[PDB]
Amino acid sequence: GIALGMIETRGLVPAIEAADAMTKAAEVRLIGREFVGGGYVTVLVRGETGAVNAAVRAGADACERVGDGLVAAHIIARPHREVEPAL
Amino acid sequence: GIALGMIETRGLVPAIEAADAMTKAAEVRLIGREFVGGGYVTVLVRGETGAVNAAVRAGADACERVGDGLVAAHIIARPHREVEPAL
Amino acid sequence: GIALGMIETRGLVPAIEAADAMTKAAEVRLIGREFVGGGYVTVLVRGETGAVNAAVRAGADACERVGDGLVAAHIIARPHREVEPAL
Amino acid sequence: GIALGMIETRGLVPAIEAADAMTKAAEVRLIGREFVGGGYVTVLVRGETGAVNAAVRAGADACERVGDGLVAAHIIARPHREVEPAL
Amino acid sequence: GIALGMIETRGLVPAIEAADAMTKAAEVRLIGREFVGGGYVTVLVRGETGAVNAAVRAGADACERVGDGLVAAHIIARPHREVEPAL
Amino acid sequence: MGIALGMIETRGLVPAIEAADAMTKAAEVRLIGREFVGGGYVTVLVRGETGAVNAAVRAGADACERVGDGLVAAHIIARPHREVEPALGN
Amino acid sequence: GIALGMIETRGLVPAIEAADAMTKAAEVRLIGREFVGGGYVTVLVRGETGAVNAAVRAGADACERVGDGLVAAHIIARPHREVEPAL
Amino acid sequence: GIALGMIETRGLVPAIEAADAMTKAAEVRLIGREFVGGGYVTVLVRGETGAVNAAVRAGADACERVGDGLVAAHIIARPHREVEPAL
Amino acid sequence: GIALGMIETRGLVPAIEAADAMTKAAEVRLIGREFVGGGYVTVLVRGETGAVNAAVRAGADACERVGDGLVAAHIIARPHREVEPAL
Amino acid sequence: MGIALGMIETRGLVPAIEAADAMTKAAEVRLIGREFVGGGYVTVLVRGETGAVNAAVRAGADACERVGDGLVAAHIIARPHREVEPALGN
Amino acid sequence: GIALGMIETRGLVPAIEAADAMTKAAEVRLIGREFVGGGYVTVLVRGETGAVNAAVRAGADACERVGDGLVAAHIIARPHREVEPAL
Amino acid sequence: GIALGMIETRGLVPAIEAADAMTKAAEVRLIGREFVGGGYVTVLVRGETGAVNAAVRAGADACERVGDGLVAAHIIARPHREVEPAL
Amino acid sequence: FEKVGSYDTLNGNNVTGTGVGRSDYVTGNEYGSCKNLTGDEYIGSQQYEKFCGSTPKPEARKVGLSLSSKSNLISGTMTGRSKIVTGDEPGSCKVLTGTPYA
Amino acid sequence: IADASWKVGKSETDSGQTVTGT
Repeated sequence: GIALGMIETRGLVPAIEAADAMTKAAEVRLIGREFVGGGYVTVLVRGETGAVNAAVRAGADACERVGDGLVAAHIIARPHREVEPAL
Repeated sequence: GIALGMIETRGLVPAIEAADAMTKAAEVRLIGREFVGGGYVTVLVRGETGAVNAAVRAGADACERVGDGLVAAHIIARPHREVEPAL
Repeated sequence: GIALGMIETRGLVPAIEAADAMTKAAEVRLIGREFVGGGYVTVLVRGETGAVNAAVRAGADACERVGDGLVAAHIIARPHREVEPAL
Repeated sequence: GIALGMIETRGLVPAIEAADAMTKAAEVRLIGREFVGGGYVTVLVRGETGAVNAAVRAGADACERVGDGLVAAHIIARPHREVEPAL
Repeated sequence: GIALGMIETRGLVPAIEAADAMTKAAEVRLIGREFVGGGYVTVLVRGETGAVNAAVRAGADACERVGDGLVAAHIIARPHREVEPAL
Repeated sequence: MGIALGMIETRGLVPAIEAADAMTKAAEVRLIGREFVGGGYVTVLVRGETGAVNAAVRAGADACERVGDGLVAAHIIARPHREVEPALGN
Repeated sequence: GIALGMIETRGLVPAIEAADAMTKAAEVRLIGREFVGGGYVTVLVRGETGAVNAAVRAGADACERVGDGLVAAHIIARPHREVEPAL
Repeated sequence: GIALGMIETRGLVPAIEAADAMTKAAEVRLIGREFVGGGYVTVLVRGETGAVNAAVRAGADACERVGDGLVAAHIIARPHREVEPAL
Repeated sequence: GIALGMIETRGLVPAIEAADAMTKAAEVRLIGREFVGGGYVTVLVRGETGAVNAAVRAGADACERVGDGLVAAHIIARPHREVEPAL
Repeated sequence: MGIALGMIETRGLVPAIEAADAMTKAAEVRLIGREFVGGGYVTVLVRGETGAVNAAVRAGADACERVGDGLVAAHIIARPHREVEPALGN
Repeated sequence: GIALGMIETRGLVPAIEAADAMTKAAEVRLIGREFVGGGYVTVLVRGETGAVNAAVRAGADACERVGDGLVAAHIIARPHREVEPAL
Repeated sequence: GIALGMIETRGLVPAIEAADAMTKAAEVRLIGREFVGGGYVTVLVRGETGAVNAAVRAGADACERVGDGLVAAHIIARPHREVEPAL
Repeated sequence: FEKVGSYDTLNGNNVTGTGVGRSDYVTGNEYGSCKNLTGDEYIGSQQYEKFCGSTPKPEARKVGLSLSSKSNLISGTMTGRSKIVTGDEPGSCKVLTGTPYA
Repeated sequence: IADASWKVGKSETDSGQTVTGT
């Protein structure tokens, strides 16, 4: 799949546990972690729509109470081909 | 993705803008636009069950307030082999 | 079979809903799909009498409040030789 | 022989059930099944005057409560020959 | 189907109208018209279990108001091969 | 050429005969048969078009209701099924 | 098994009802199918004494309530060497 | 016909007498006699759906009072070919 | 003899003594012993109707004391031949 | 071909077969396991797309909640491990 | 020998200790070890009537309170030859 | 990798999800899945002491909400070398 | 007569057909037909209230009626949090800005 | 913090810290 699941948090404990939720919830590969800046760190994962949805559900449930907690999460399902260079 | 999603509305305007919602929400193929009659227009999509779900959600969320608006939006996750002739 | 199951409703959505219910609930082969006008859509299927009854009841039950609803359904066991030209 | 019998409803389902009643009630041959438009449907039969009476009477007066219902029924013992194009 | 439906009634007139109901209700075939003696007349039809059941229901429902009334009415769904010489 | 079935029942053959006489005096219906049900029950069968069947059956009925024991069942088939007459004896 | 069991019925519906009960219950050979007249119909089966007894008991206790009822139900344990012309 | 019905009970006494009810009540063939385990016994038959109804209803009516009696009576009107490997 | 006698009980102490009753009350062949599961044990024997009845009565009388006791005890005067794969 | 795992576990085989029927009639699934656990526990295990498996198992659990002894477990599986797969039929 | 003694017990410890009591008390040979299903464990020994009787009495008396207890215990005095396949 | 972890569930799928928790919790080698009989199901894994400790802790935490739920969960640090041939 | 017969489904739908139900008339099929624990029962309810006095509760309502975040009625299966389907509880109370799915 | 299952909740070691780790 090409659906884009993705998580935002403050700190790398929530980042990597969100990655663990990604890789334990559904068949989703992460296209990349990123240090946004000012403490913001995000994870970008690719997989099927239901797969990325289950992954983001797991990340949100396991993330909000870790460190500062989850800041944002979003569920792009059809990333247009023009957006791929941005990731 | 053999899952079938489909949305019918009053007027071609909400029908085709909901079709664009289909195509830009998740992975679907607009396999048919149909004129029921008296202004009823139907749009058909195929794709993954989660993809179909997200697609139809976005399509309704687009088509509520378009002209006179939506009347019915529905999904058949696994249609039988006797419904394909319905197109 | 010879019995003719048959349902009709407002808009194509509940029409294919009844069709999918019938083709999943009985030994029935879908044979006719009629756009009537004003949103009236009729799905008519051929099969044995018990299968026709089961399919009609299952479709009517699963199709009750969805869309704009049914208007009727019936179980005919034998139309005459001169009735099949009407379909 | 040439008596023309008439059945008229909204939605072809009461129409065709009245037609089954026609071909089960009296020796009358149906010669047309016409979609009026806006959901109105009509069946057009031929047969003996008393046969047309018995058939049409039974069928129309039995199928009034079938769904959204029959609208009107009518009988013509002899249509004029010049009214042939309507046939 | 080999399901055997069969109706006994006061004389031949309700038997014939019951056979009419047989042939207009569901897929059955008249295998027998028997005059038992003493005013009893029985009609013997074969077909699928559900079809024959619906047919014999219709035949009774016709015969109660015809003539002197119904005598007896039964549904044998599995005629044994030993019963065949009796029919 | 009328194929609608006009056919009635009488207790005893006297009402059967006079009712059939009224039947064939009241319309152009072909007397296709008389059958002895058993125990005196007699059923008479004629074929004709629907209106003639209706009128003649009515006339036979109100003529036979008094004769002998009287009428038992008077009925009018307008569409005899293709299989009925072979089971009816054709 | 030469034991003769037999059932007398007022009419023909309980006759073949009891015959089906016989031929479904135990080892019976239906040799007699007699329309005596005046509503009396006899079914005559042959077999082992115990099989005949159980069969006739079950058949009568099933068929008493259908139609206008049964007449006689008893068993000929040892039919004689010249009763066969009556069979 | 490929319609399915099937019955669950305690031990084989009600199981096999319900099987006899199947085979005397409607023209069906039993494909499965499964020892589920712990007294769980299942019998599954195939046939026409109306015949399936008649058979299973008769078996439930003749089954509940034998030993521990019926546990479950179910019909599968349209067994999916994907389910057939389980049978 | 094809008449089916058969006993259900808890454990096989009563089951084998029930087979003892089977084989002494009558000379009926035992066709199988089955371990149902959950402690249920069944004995299946075949013979003529009277012998089966005597054997089953003796077994039912004998099982009331042994172990937890007998579960169900009824007779099958004639199993349908389609029931044969119940072996 | 989705490796998403779904189950229905029931007290008895009748709810199991009804649940499997609902599995196939609800969404796309491949049935891999029908297993008699013992003593009446019957398990049906299917595989497919995550959303498809979710919808299928939900519809089956809804359908078989009462039938026979009723449903016992409707525990959707997120994703089996590569190491779990050999134990569930390999 | 022709005397079959045999014990049913809850669990295996009582079964095996009873078997040891059998082999120690009387000259009886263990001819069967059976897992009935659900944990019911059964022992079958063969020997002379007096030896079987004494051994069974001693083992049952010494087995009642062992662990979770005994279920059934009796003696088949005069087993039939066709009971031998039921070993 | 020598430390052996082991758990029952009152049902198969609680055991399956317990093994899922095992493998998603820490590095474990699930060596065995066994049917106890009657519904109990065991799973046994291999790993380090703390690894299996945390794994089974997580499994017990995630198991009670699954069907009947957890029944037994305790672990050993130093398994006996002769047991595994019997495992 | 009136070949058109109104029969009420187990859920409460009016279907005009021919049906297969029970009556005081034609026999051989009464035998106490009341027990009803079967999926996809095409047996009419009228049989149950007129002849049995026990009305079961319906099935085959595969349509799962959900409300879209913008408060409008969607349906057709459904892929949310079922009360009985477990192993999907975590995350049920979280926001998923984007392409709606629940 | 949800059910333990995936992530351990507040498993202290010496003094105060959650140290849930992995």
